Amino acid sequence: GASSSRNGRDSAAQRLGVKRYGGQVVKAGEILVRQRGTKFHPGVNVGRGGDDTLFAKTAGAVEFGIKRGRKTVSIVG
Amino acid sequence: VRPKITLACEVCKHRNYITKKNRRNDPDRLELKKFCPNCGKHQAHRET
Amino acid sequence: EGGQMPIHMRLPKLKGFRNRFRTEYEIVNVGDINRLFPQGGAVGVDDLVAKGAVRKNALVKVLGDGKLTAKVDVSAHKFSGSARAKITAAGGSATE
Amino acid sequence: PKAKTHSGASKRFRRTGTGKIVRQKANRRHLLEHKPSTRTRRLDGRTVVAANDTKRVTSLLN
RNA sequence: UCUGAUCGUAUUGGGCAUCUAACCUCGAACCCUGAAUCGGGUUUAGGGACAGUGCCUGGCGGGUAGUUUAACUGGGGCGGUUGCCUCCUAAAAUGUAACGGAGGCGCCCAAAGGUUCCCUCAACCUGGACGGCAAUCAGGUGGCGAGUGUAAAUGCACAAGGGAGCUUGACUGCGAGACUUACAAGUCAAGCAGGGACGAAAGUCGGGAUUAGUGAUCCGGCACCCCCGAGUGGAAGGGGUG
RNA sequence: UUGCACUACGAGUAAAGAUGCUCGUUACGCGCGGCAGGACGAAAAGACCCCGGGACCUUCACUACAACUUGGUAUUGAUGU
RNA sequence: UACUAAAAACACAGGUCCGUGCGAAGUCGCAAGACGAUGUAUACGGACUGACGCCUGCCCGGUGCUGGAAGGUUAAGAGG
RNA sequence: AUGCCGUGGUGUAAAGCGUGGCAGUGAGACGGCGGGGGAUAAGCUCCGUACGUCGAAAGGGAAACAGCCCAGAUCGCCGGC
RNA sequence: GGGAUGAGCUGUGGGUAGGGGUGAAAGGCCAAUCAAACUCCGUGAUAGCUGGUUCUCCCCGAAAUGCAUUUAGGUGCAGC
RNA sequence: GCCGCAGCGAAAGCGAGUCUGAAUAGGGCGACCCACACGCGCAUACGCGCGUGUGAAUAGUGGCGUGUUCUGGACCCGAA
RNA sequence: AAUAUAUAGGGUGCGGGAGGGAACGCGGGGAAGUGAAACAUCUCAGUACCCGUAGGAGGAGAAAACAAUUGUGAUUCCGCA
Ligand SMILES: *C(=O)[C@H](CCSC)NC=O
Ligand SMILES: [Mg+2]
Ligand SMILES: [Mg+2]
Ligand SMILES: [Mg+2]
Ligand SMILES: [Mg+2]
Ligand SMILES: [Mg+2]
Ligand SMILES: [Mg+2]
Ligand SMILES: [Mg+2]
Ligand SMILES: [Mg+2]
Ligand SMILES: [Mg+2]
Ligand SMILES: [Mg+2]
Ligand SMILES: [Mg+2]
Ligand SMILES: [Mg+2]
Ligand SMILES: [Mg+2]
Ligand SMILES: [Mg+2]
Ligand SMILES: [Mg+2]
Ligand SMILES: [Mg+2]
Ligand SMILES: [Mg+2]
Ligand SMILES: [Mg+2]
Ligand SMILES: [Mg+2]
Ligand SMILES: [Mg+2]
Ligand SMILES: [Mg+2]
Ligand SMILES: [Mg+2]
Ligand SMILES: [Mg+2]
Ligand SMILES: [Mg+2]
Ligand SMILES: [Mg+2]
Ligand SMILES: [Mg+2]
Ligand SMILES: [Mg+2]
Ligand SMILES: [Mg+2]
Ligand SMILES: [Mg+2]
Ligand SMILES: [Mg+2]
Ligand SMILES: [Mg+2]
Ligand SMILES: [Mg+2]
Ligand SMILES: [Mg+2]
Ligand SMILES: [Mg+2]
Ligand SMILES: [Mg+2]
Ligand SMILES: [Mg+2]
Ligand SMILES: [Mg+2]
Ligand SMILES: [Mg+2]
Ligand SMILES: [Mg+2]
Ligand SMILES: [Mg+2]
Ligand SMILES: [Mg+2]
Ligand SMILES: [Mg+2]
Ligand SMILES: [Mg+2]
Ligand SMILES: [Mg+2]
Ligand SMILES: [Mg+2]
Ligand SMILES: [Mg+2]
Ligand SMILES: [Mg+2]
Ligand SMILES: [Mg+2]
Ligand SMILES: [Mg+2]
Ligand SMILES: [Mg+2]
Ligand SMILES: [Mg+2]
Ligand SMILES: [Mg+2]
Ligand SMILES: [Mg+2]
Ligand SMILES: [Mg+2]
Ligand SMILES: [Mg+2]
Ligand SMILES: [Mg+2]
Ligand SMILES: [Mg+2]
Ligand SMILES: [Mg+2]
Ligand SMILES: [Mg+2]
Ligand SMILES: [Mg+2]
Ligand SMILES: [Mg+2]
Ligand SMILES: [Mg+2]
Ligand SMILES: [Mg+2]
Ligand SMILES: [Mg+2]
Ligand SMILES: [Mg+2]
Ligand SMILES: [Mg+2]
Ligand SMILES: [Mg+2]
Ligand SMILES: [Mg+2]
Ligand SMILES: [Mg+2]
Ligand SMILES: [Mg+2]
Ligand SMILES: [Mg+2]
Ligand SMILES: [Mg+2]
Ligand SMILES: [Mg+2]
Ligand SMILES: [Mg+2]
Ligand SMILES: [Mg+2]
Ligand SMILES: [Mg+2]
Ligand SMILES: [Zn+2]
Repeated sequence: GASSSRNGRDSAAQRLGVKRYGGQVVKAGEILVRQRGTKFHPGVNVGRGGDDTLFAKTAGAVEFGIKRGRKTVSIVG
Repeated sequence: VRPKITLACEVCKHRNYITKKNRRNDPDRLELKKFCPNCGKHQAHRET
Repeated sequence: EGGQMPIHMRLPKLKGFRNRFRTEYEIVNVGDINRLFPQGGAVGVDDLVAKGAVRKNALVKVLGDGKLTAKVDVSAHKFSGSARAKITAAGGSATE
Repeated sequence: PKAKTHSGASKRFRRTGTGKIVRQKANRRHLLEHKPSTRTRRLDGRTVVAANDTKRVTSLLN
């Protein structure tokens, strides 16, 4: 048998994606969209983070929107 | 070629920090200002 | 645990030692001198044993939890800092 | 006879005043150069044994 | 009296030679012994501080002894594989298998980190000494087709890409609240204080556009703190922090 | 040897090869001598193959030991050079 | 190979090599003691070929065996 | 399109969650739908599916026929649909 | 059918004992058993492996997946 | 004598607190009753602080029974 | 006796020992299966077995003792720690 296990390996899935959706009350510090890069950008009361994690700075409701093409994540305080 | 060097202070000689330098690019010992918790202020730091 | 490194070998040991010469003290609060001795008077180490507030043949140590209103003259080992205050605030004393 | 306690697990767990079982945290003994100080501080101190381990850990202290 | 040479007395250690008295002889004779190729004793002939044995010590040692010699697997063997990182399979949250389809990692950087200010590329068209398809120059057109230390994905022209000045936050004491998760682990973190760096300020900075560049516990090593110190004072050892 | 018993056959169906299930076809009840196609017949908890254990054998697999062997020291002394 | 294998296998006389100088070497024994042997290198033990005839080539790098000791490395003890 | 997370109405007894005592299980199979391996072969194999059934499910139908369709046996009845 | 004056066959008495004997070598034989005999004892050896585990009714009622594993027919923890 | 009676900390030690820390910063672990009257800084009515109660609900420990677990052969039978 | 002092050995008369027993005691020798989910350190276990040797019991015993600043005052055995 031809030992064609030349490619039999994978990394671990990193559980990315959006974690708190729109119209959802968050606390101060809650991680909203964990992601690679800035697929989503920080808006009002949202910080980016070290590995582009987009947490929360102030409690409130989460709403998504557009700001010159780049789509943003903001929190109404 | 990238050893772990330690950075001691120049007043109290406490070994506060550890980092890596390159040994061929930097044959002489590094000098950096770092915070010294004994002295409570930034002092100089050479290697050992 | 089936073969893997178990819960009592993954984890590090708790830091530090156990002191071989540690002298333990038995505890009475000054808020229990008030409830057990409302008339006040002399409060010895032998009187606290018979009233059930402390064990036999051990060193007592008065601490300062609770209120004190009676006027007691208590003899003990090693009074606390906040218990010399509440005892002399009513007119008593505290001897070693 | 008489139940012997497990000598290993009693050097790694201890009890608080209410009955919680605390422990220390791994990954903080050597190879500490490449670990930043946000990681060696998260591994500092003591935490409570998790809710799923606390049956087997109790039965080894007794 | 010192460097060095030599001489002398005493003491002790190593070689070589001789001696006999420890020890050794399955060399001989005699006696216990009446019947003795055992044994012991006396005498003699040789050996001799060697050998043998005891304690310590290195070598050689399948002669012998106890045991190990991995799992996956379209039956086992042979071959290949085992952890981390990225894509697709994966059915528009997350997750998802096969010896399914592709590739990378066990680093590198004292600036390729922090900050402040400024800049816009590749390709193509026209002109130009050597100069060529393509070095350097000038002008047009060019909205991202170049570039990112390193694989791919998600990003990035507002730049995270190109350039320069000053620097060391590639910090110490911490951390509300979350992601992920059987557990052990892993990830993010506003903000407070000390002490700094850049900036006129606002402010940003707890390494690097982001996700790999790694290893639990146990047992040890070093620097510091001076916590316990087996009667006491020390010390030995142990403890904490890094 | 033996779970039973007033124990047919065909084409099917089913743990994929049916005396026992379905649809049919055939067969009066019970004995005696024969034959050996089936009852996956009887005997041996498969010797092959795999998984776990065991044994014994091998060797430049690991760790030990007997034997052989090195030196120091005791038994071990004297006089020379 | 008592109980599925009698053979081309084992033995054999013959050949060679290695060991042994004599309570030998080898073996059974912790030892004494024994066999070897009431034998002494034309003998005894170990290995491999196997009557006889013609013959038995080349390699000493590898691993053994034998001999040597210049230099390198190396234990206890002495030294402190 | 579905699925997923949040929230406001309405609906539904034997739903959800925290913490203890005691478990078993960790060999799954077929059918519908979406796919990988295989020759778009297998009663083949490996995954997805608030999909079903069997496992652990009798009763009726598919001639017979664990997994397909209808339907979930508390017991009685010589009653109806 | 092979040997049948020979390395013959045989009687009686004696010797060698288990990691040992004995073997003209087959792992043969050592009391109908031998790649390490038999008996007793340690001993009720251990077996992630197979088999078995006895009266009734009432209520509720799964799983055959994930993670790790000298792990894949075992087990810990989660799910139910 | 054991368990309850105060905990925190590596320990010295301090104690309703305590360890880390330069911290009258933050965290870890541990203590800490408003359902009502009244006084009082005084809250719109609603409560922080603080006294008398209206008289808030604490609590352990020793037997015995049951389920599971631990050391023993440990539910029973079986190797080589 | 060899051999002189003498001894080894020989003659004679008195006493004693040998062997056995179910457990217990003291001194000495000393496994393995098993447990470690393998195994070598460790365990099992100073157990089984073995040897010497008792006594009605034996061993131990009259401080080269502990303790920690006051003290206890031979040993053995049971309960705690
Ligand atoms: C192989 O077939 C054979 C088995 C006996 S017949 C089933 N192997 C060895 O004899
Ligand atoms: Mg991935
Ligand atoms: Mg980073
Ligand atoms: Mg440089
Ligand atoms: Mg492992
Ligand atoms: Mg450390
Ligand atoms: Mg650090
Ligand atoms: Mg062997
Ligand atoms: Mg296998
Ligand atoms: Mg195969
Ligand atoms: Mg998805
Ligand atoms: Mg989906
Ligand atoms: Mg590779
Ligand atoms: Mg720069
Ligand atoms: Mg830049
Ligand atoms: Mg660093
Ligand atoms: Mg935190
Ligand atoms: Mg500051
Ligand atoms: Mg300035
Ligand atoms: Mg910050
Ligand atoms: Mg990188
Ligand atoms: Mg270990
Ligand atoms: Mg001392
Ligand atoms: Mg020290
Ligand atoms: Mg610290
Ligand atoms: Mg008939
Ligand atoms: Mg038929
Ligand atoms: Mg039929
Ligand atoms: Mg019938
Ligand atoms: Mg008939
Ligand atoms: Mg017949
Ligand atoms: Mg047949
Ligand atoms: Mg049969
Ligand atoms: Mg079988
Ligand atoms: Mg050899
Ligand atoms: Mg010698
Ligand atoms: Mg010697
Ligand atoms: Mg035969
Ligand atoms: Mg024959
Ligand atoms: Mg010959
Ligand atoms: Mg000899
Ligand atoms: Mg010769
Ligand atoms: Mg030869
Ligand atoms: Mg031959
Ligand atoms: Mg040579
Ligand atoms: Mg399994
Ligand atoms: Mg499975
Ligand atoms: Mg499946
Ligand atoms: Mg199938
Ligand atoms: Mg299906
Ligand atoms: Mg399909
Ligand atoms: Mg199958
Ligand atoms: Mg059902
Ligand atoms: Mg089943
Ligand atoms: Mg049915
Ligand atoms: Mg039916
Ligand atoms: Mg029917
Ligand atoms: Mg009708
Ligand atoms: Mg004949
Ligand atoms: Mg003939
Ligand atoms: Mg004849
Ligand atoms: Mg053979
Ligand atoms: Mg026989
Ligand atoms: Mg054996
Ligand atoms: Mg036993
Ligand atoms: Mg058993
Ligand atoms: Mg039900
Ligand atoms: Mg379970
Ligand atoms: Mg404590
Ligand atoms: Mg606090
Ligand atoms: Mg009972
Ligand atoms: Mg006797
Ligand atoms: Mg053993
Ligand atoms: Mg064994
Ligand atoms: Mg074992
Ligand atoms: Mg086992
Ligand atoms: Mg006595
Ligand atoms: Zn300093």
